[PDB]
Amino acid sequence: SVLTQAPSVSAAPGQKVTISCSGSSSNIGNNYVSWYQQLPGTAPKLLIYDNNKRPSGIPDRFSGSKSGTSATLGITGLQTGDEADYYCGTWDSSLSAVVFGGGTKLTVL
Amino acid sequence: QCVNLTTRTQLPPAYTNSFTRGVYYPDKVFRSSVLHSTQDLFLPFFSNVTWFHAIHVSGTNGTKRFDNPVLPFNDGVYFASTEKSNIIRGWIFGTTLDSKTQSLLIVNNATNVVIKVCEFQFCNDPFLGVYYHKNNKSWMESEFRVYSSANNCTFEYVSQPFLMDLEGKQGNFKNLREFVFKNIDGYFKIYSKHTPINLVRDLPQGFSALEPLVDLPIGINITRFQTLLALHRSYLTPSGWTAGAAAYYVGYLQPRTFLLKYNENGTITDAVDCALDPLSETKCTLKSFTVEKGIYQTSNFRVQPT
Amino acid sequence: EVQLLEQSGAEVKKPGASVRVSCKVSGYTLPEVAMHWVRQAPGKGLEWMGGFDPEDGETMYAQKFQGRVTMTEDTSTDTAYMELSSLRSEDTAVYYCATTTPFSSSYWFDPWGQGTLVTV
Ligand SMILES: *[C@@H]1O[C@H](CO)[C@@H](O[C@@H]2O[C@H](CO)[C@@H](O)[C@H](O)[C@H]2NC(C)=O)[C@H](O)[C@H]1NC(C)=O
Ligand SMILES: *[C@@H]1O[C@H](CO)[C@@H](O)[C@H](O)[C@H]1NC(C)=O
Repeated sequence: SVLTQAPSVSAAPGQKVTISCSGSSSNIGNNYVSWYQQLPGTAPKLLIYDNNKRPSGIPDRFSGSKSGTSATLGITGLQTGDEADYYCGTWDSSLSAVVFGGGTKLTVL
Repeated sequence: QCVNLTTRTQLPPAYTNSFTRGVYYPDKVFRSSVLHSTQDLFLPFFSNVTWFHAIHVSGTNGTKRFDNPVLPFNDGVYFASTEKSNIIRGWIFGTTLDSKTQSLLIVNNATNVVIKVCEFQFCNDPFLGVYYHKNNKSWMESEFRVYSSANNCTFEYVSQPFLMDLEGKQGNFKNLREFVFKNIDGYFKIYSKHTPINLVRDLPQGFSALEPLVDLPIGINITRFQTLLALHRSYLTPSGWTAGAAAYYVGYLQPRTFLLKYNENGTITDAVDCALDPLSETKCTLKSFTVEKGIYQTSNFRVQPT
Repeated sequence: EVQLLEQSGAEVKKPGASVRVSCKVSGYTLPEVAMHWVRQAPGKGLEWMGGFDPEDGETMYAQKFQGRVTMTEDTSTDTAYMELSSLRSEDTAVYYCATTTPFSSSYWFDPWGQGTLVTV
């Protein structure tokens, strides 16, 4: 929507590569970031909240960071079942609402 | 409702010794600096009192232990707690702990305790649930996490809260709170007190006088009971339950003859049991707390038949 | 912790209609936790919707979609109805029932909603 991330990305299995989302000070700057996963026709699953907090049942192999308006979702230990789209979001005071990016569909090569 | 988490735990009940404790005023009559003697239900001094824990963290991480059993009433019941942060509200006193009998349901729901004598259905793991309403931003109390049905009710009453805080004290009080429950002659009477205690857990050597709160027509025999709890909900962290820690004291009453020393203002300090030891029974003969040097004849003894 | 009820069920309503969305819960009670809504169009991304505001205590409405969709709540039966109106071309899609926490900002939502497509 109002945020920046690519449609798709690809990498070899078992490797280490992350995905980032570029916001602004009006959105990511003062606000906490979340990340979500969905399989085709399934229930989008919360990945990481605040970029440092794993929900219950999340592999510890995921991390996160926020540098200025840029927020990277740490993705490590690629699995054959890790291919799916990951969504960035953070609170917006601009329209005073919840915003997301277009989504990035990972591919494990 | 009747949501339940038994979480049964092992280990022996941790006991203690009530030194001078559980002396209430067994009359309204104002007396001044006299030694009065009655034989009534009390908790006799130097008694075995079970320091129970409703919720008990034994540290590794978390590990909250919900142990609080249904407990028989027996002759009479004494109660004591500190609970700087209240987690305790009332007790379920009854017989069947079910329908077919009445039920004594004391809820000190903030701030108006609504004593209830009714017929309820008490769940297998009863306690008061507390949650957050989101409307008016107020923490409500779900009262049917205790009991499912409320009907047939015989009696209802409301008063100023027996449980009361002060706090701001970062401890050094603990606000030790005692409640005595005695069921006789159609009047089940409640007693109370509030005391500072600086000790880590157990009780001091001081005397605690408990006035009767309300003398109520109860007319039911209560042979068994359990306490009540206040817990809440948490949200995603690596549902939430067992707010803080909880522990309390329980002991059973018993007929004993006490000599009661009122003060100039009628505040009883020194009480002495007569049957406590062969020494204590003579002080009940002289009626005095001062025992002059000499020999005194205490009640006779008999050898009894095998 | 908690599993939820479905958002709708299967609601297929031909053009010239409008549809409520009633999302119930289990293991919690309705007004201890705030609900939320997100448009998800198949082969597309997330568009947030509805929602409750931890601040100010209001139930939010997405400004872009404001006024077309409304929400009500029955606290005891845990029924929260999301009524979308005035069907249009691109507005048939999965609209997820989601739930953050009123106590804090909690941008993080409930673990997942199962999703319901609508029809225009
Ligand atoms: C007090 O309640 C108890 C019920 O718990 C009644 O005591 C029972 O009496 C019968 C004899 O009629 C015994 O067989 C039961 O074992 C007793 N109950 C228990 C738990 O031991 C008693 O009737 C009630 N009090 C009065 C004064 O009637
Ligand atoms: C109290 O319990 C102790 C064990 O902790 C025991 O030695 C003592 O005899 C008991 N006394 C009474 C009066 O119950």
